[PDB]
Order: sequence, then C-alpha cells, then structure tokens
Amino acid sequence: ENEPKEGIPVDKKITVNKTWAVDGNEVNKADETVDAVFTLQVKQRYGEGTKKIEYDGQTYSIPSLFVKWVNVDSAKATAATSFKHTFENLDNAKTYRVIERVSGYAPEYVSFVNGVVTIKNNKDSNEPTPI
Repeated sequence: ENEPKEGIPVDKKITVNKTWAVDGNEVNKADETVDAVFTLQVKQRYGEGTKKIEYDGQTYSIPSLFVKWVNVDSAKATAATSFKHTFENLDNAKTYRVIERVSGYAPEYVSFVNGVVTIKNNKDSNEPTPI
C-alpha cells in the first residue's frame, strides 16, 4: 500500500526487483499477464527562481531553488512472475525514485537500498463482509 521510495544508483544502475502475491502468498505465473509500468524519476534541480504571492495588500516575491521530479526512463512488465529490471547509465550523485502503475495490484514499495528497489505486487482481494 506503500509510499514510493528514493535512493541513489550503485555504479550508475538501479534494479527494480519485483515479486507478485495474493494474500501475502508468493505467486509466479508466467501465463498471467499484467500491465505494470515502472517510471524512473530523478529529482532535477532547475536552479534559482521565485515564488510570488499576494500577502497583506501587496505581492511578496521570494527567491526559491526549484527542484522537480522528472521522468528518466520506464519499464513495462509483461507477466506475473518474479523479475529484475536494471535501469542503466544513471548518475550516482542524483536521487531517484521508481513509481509503479499497475491495475489489479497494490505496489508495496518494500525497501530501496544499495542500488535495489524492492517491490511486492499485492493482488486485489474483495473485502470479506461477515455473515
């Protein structure tokens, strides 16, 4: 259910290390299609700009460093089996994140350490109501 994580490349590379699951059950089904797309994003400094805002009768205009997330590259998953995708030619100095979009599942952004983004795709169960 998690919040995307950030971290830095190791040796110009960041591997997404992907598993799948239902009810926290290791799943691995090469014939089960998925449409998970992964977008790699870097935190990109654009430099010195300003924020302007009317306050108390007059425009206030404050210098601010602008830092955005911008799309670096992407990977498209194919079936519901455990895989790694290694993004390459990155900058060890910069800070990145991977955001996954997938129908059917809940990315659990588990950890991001030592070059590796670990992501467990938790399947969508219906909520069981008592009788």
